Amino acid sequence: TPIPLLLRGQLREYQHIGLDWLVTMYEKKLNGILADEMGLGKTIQTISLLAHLACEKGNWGPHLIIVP
Amino acid sequence: RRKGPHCERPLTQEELLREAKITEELNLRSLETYERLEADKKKQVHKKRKCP
Ligand SMILES: Nc1ncnc2c1ncn2[C@@H]1O[C@H](COP(=O)(O)OP(=O)(O)O)[C@@H](O)[C@H]1O
Ligand code: BEF
Repeated sequence: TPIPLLLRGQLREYQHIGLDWLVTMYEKKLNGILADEMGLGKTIQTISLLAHLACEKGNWGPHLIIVP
Repeated sequence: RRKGPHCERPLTQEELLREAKITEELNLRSLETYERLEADKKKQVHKKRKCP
């Protein structure tokens, strides 16, 4: 679960561990809040989760991102 | 009688096709660079002048 997929400009420590936690939640079929404080790149962690799941859990589905 | 199911062309995704479509999306990123650079807005000149 701590592994980057087809992605560029790789993560720093907490972002990589967060990617690991996110795909761990996905694997246990859980849903989560990444309540990381601002600037920890929770966008980038989510993008990396997108990539990881796309390459490793079959194929990508249409993830919908609803944002301000 | 006038049925239209459109079951034809039942296209599906595959892992070999995955990297090909990723390849064209990498080219789409390269194209995005042309959106990342910028040019100017092309402002316009003043109105025509009266002469009676
Ligand atoms: N791991 C990272 N490596 C390189 N640049 C990053 C990283 N995380 C964030 N950045 C840059 O810093 C900015 C902050 O990321 P951001 O998406 O605002 O994080 P958050 O939304 O969680 O505050 C982004 O615009 C991004 O370009
Ligand atoms: F953590 Be952020 F501001 F998306």
